Amino acid sequence: ALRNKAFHQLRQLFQQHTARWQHELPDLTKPQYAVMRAIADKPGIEQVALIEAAVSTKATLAEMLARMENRGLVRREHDAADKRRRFVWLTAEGEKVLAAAIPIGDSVDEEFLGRLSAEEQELFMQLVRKMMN
Amino acid sequence: ALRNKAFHQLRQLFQQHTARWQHELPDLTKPQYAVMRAIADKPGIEQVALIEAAVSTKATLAEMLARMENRGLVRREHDAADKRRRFVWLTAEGEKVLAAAIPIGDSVDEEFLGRLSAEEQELFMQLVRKMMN
Repeated sequence: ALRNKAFHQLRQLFQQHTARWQHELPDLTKPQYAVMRAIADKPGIEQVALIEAAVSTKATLAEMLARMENRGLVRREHDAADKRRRFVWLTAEGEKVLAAAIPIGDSVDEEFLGRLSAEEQELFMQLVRKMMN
Repeated sequence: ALRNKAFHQLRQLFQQHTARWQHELPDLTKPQYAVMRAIADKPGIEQVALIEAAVSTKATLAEMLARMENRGLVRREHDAADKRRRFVWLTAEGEKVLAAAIPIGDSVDEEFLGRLSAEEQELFMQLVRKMMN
């Protein structure tokens, strides 16, 4: 049975959280939200540096930022030397969207993390880290 | 930092496993592979019943099975009463593709699960289950 595979059950949890995220924030996906968190944490960050926050490829991040910039969420400036390298900022409207979404995303995470104690949450984090490093 | 969010790090692990899965099996995604496992486990299963294995909506499963059936992987039969309700079987070619992919997917899972002991793997499974039930 697929219920006995750890990574199948992982996709069940990931899609349950994504479905709840899409219901509460239909206009801000998790990769879009995480990218905005990184821009607000480091204004003027290099566009390529947002790959880690996006957990995506260069093309997916380029398409994501182009749509975000078209929706008035982010603004970008090019390098005078290499006009392909870009620096990303949050627009004033983008900071309002991000500020309103942070408690919504936290409560969506709390719907699942709340079923775990503090020790179980930190232990879930350590298990996921060991599987990647 | 996003590295301190449990569900962001969960997406990092899920995309790392997906990227490795796409490199080893570029023509069989995880939702396609899991659906084929369910069909081989229950030949003639109802199409709607494959939603749990697909971890998707009805439209995503309908599009997935239509592409799979077009590629000669599955075959379908309709209900004489309600021709929209369908039963799914694996074609002879589909069983060859599934048999060859099972050890490939297992080794992809082992690339990450191998970093954990047996107790840590079962404990990762229990933590994910408690977050959903």
